[PDB]
Amino acid sequence: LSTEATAKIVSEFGRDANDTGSTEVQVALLTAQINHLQGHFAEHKKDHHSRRGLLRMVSQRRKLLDYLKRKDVARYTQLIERLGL
Amino acid sequence: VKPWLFLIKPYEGESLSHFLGRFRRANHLSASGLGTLAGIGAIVARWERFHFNPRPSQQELEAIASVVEVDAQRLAQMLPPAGVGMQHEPIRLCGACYAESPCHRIEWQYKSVWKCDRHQLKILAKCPNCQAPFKMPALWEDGCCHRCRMPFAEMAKLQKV
Amino acid sequence: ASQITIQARLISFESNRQQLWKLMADLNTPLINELLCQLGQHPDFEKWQQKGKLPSTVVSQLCQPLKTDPRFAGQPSRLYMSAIHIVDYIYKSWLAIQKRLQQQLDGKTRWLEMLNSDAELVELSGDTLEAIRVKAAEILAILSKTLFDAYQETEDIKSRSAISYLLKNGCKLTDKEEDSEKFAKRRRQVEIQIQRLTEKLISRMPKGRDLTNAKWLETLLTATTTVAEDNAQAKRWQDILLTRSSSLPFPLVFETNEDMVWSKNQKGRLCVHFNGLSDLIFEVYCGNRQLHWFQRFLEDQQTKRKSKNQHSSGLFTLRNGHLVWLEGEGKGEPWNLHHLTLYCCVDNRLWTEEGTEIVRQEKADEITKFITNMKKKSDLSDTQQALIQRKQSTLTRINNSFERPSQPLYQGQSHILVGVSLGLEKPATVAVVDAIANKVLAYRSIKQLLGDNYELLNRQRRQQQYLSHERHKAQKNFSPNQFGASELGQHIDRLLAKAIVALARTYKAGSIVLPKLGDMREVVQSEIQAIAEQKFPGYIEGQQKYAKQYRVNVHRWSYGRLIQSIQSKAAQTGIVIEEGKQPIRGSPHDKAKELALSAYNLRLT
RNA sequence: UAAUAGCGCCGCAAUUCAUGCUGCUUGCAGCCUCUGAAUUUUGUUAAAUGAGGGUUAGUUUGACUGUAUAAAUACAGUCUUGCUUUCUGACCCUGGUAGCUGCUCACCCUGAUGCUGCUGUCAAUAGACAGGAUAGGUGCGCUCCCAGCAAUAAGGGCGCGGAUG
Ligand SMILES: [Zn+2]
Ligand SMILES: [Zn+2]
Repeated sequence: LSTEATAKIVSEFGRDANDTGSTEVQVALLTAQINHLQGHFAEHKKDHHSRRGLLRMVSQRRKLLDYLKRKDVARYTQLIERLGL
Repeated sequence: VKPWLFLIKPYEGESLSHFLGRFRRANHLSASGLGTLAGIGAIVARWERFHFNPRPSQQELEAIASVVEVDAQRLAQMLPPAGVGMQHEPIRLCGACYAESPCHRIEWQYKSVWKCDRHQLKILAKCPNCQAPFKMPALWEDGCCHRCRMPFAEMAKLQKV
Repeated sequence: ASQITIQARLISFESNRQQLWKLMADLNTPLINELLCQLGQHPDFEKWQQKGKLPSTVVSQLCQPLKTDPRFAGQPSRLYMSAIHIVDYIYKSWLAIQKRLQQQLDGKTRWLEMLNSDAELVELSGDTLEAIRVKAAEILAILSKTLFDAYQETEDIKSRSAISYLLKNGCKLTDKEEDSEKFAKRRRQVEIQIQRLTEKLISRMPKGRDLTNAKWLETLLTATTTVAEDNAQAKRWQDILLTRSSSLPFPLVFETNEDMVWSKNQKGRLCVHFNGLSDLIFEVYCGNRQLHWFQRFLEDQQTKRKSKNQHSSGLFTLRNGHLVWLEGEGKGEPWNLHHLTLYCCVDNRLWTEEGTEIVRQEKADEITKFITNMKKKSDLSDTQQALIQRKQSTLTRINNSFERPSQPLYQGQSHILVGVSLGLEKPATVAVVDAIANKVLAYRSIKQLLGDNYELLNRQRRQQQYLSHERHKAQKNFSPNQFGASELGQHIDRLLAKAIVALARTYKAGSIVLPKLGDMREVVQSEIQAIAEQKFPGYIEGQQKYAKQYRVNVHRWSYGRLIQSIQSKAAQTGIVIEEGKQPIRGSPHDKAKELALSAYNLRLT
């Protein structure tokens, strides 16, 4: 993921000026990477070395979503609606 | 005279890990040593870090019961009851419950527990002053954070209500 | 039974291959997939698993309504037959490797109940071990199947304990009242074998082949777009996403020899077209070593034609033929990348006229027995009478001999046997031994049989380690350069088989003896586990790293492949292969000598 | 500079045997000249192994008939097609240009079945140029050892931010 894209997605999932690493931001970064990767997996059906990375990103996002759900269901719902998961 | 050991009475809700650690520190034993004495090998060294990949069996607990002289049912009462899911990491602690009684509660390791029911405090997963994750319960020689030397009972007034 | 497969590439136009690829990859493999799935959820399925015999006609019954299906229509009948045959063979195998596994588990449970120590036998019987020993000797006076029958037959504690004492030593009376820890390890080993058989019995159902990979592509979208709710579902998504996207349609088994009609091209090249697809003409590209088989095929079909079908296709040198697609390296459409290949299964025994007579006698015996078996029933169905008619038709047509080469078979001296010893380190060692006078006529070693080729053996081991490392260094990089020395091992075992059969020919042997190895890679795994469970009491990783190299050497020790190669060559030559028991302790030469001697001793009755 | 030591493999020896050789004494006697088998026993000024990646519908191992031949086998004749593999050679290379994408790194410490290790020239940078399979170590290799790197083994330490159920 490009640095410009990460900065933009941090700002657009920001809760304040300095919130890099908030569960919302982490889920946003993972979702952006997975969305970019799904087309690559549509095309390159042999790139297993990216397949492992995709699996890892999916599991990471799942864990983050479960944690945010247990903590605050309201933030969880509004986040999952913002990303449409 | 009859063969004996420095017996330790189990607490209420203590972990198997913490109880075995107290038993070892009061007998100057080692995880390998305790396992060899019990007859189950290094499995004990696994239990001190909660890796229950093959749940502690009835035989592996009766063999311990023979050595630590605690009833096997009382031993199972420090493992999570059948079906209850626990997280082997991070090790979690409530300061107030430690001040009341210096032990590690197996109930703190449950996946479903985030609040101390008798203290209304959000239990701690890391040291509240230096963010140092807690060691395995068997490794608690005393109640203090290793990195910052802050007593466990003190942390009660840093942990949120 | 000396069936061997020859192969030849099939060359034709791009459209002639597009037709076949579309007609198999898009309609025949999906039919096989659906037939497998339906065979799985059949209500009688758990009944079949109890036996080893899937019913004769069930697969055709689930296929008759499937032929007219919108997505499985537009195929030749003899290709619906191919799909039926493939699925029937898959489930004829899958119900025979799970029934025998269940038998093994039952027998091992019975033996685990059998196993008692000297003290355990004393406490169960309530008598001194000496009385147990005396009664065990008495019962040995009155093989192991009989003792197991006696044990399962009686209920007395004393007699059953006597059976247990006998079978503990293996029908022997050993008076060494020692090694109780040995008994503990033996019971532990039997329990480990029980556990491993139980772990085996939970087997996957026959998968089938998914060329489109619709499930994979759908699951990728589900996993990326949505979020799982529990670990048990994300694990299933991960397992699906890592599956292997197979890209080769199933073969086409043509169980009738005549379904492949042969012809000669105007350029003299041999050509094939299959029943149901005659507009598709394939040109045979073989090698001259395999030319005589295909020329025999054309000559035999023409010979049957010229006699107005007075000749029984059924003595054809061709028995059946698979029509597979190999895998090509590169890109492009699948018909332009993968090479169509014909695998014809030929009964090598039919090449000579003399061997054709043997095949004729075999078929004329089995089919007249079939006629007698059907003649006892009084049902008298109409297609049953058609079958009866065909049987006598084959009887009549079998006595019309084609013109074939002549070779006076092989007169074998019954005395001279050949004993082959296999081992982890000495893959084979042969002893040509005369049985009348126990003196061995000859000995050979793994350097004598591989003469001028012995360098291969070391190069097999030197590089199968190397490749084993190279794979390991590429797996972590996820490169597809995983290579192994399977072809080298196959070549070496073929060389050994040729050398052994040639040696048997030179000394005019009358048989070849191979040991019955049984489950060899499992007994050693059980023993190593049992030993490591005391050597490492609670450390499972230690129990695994213990004797790791020995176990991987056993697992890659290809005794079965070598035995099969020697069996193929001996059948091709006429040597009557027998079986014996490899002595547990001894040098390879003595092992082979006593092995062949024991085989001769048992053969006499 | 270092590769010590271990392990596996070859060979070279030495010994004892025969499945060998000799002899008839035809199952015995000797011998190790060949062939092998089993040890141990060294790495010779050397014997044999030898693992950087690739390239041929490559050649040979083939079928039938007849002869000699009990047969193998040889010879002669007729036919020939390219499949799938194992070697031995010979030759080529040590890649480029584009994209798409994975992993790993605040900073330390230990150090993995971790990575790297050629010749020369120019530098002596960190890289080019030419060459190049002899390519760190031992006769040859290793996951072993040496050297450097080590975030991309694992473990431990540990700074500031955000999160902190
Ligand atoms: Zn509390
Ligand atoms: Zn602290």
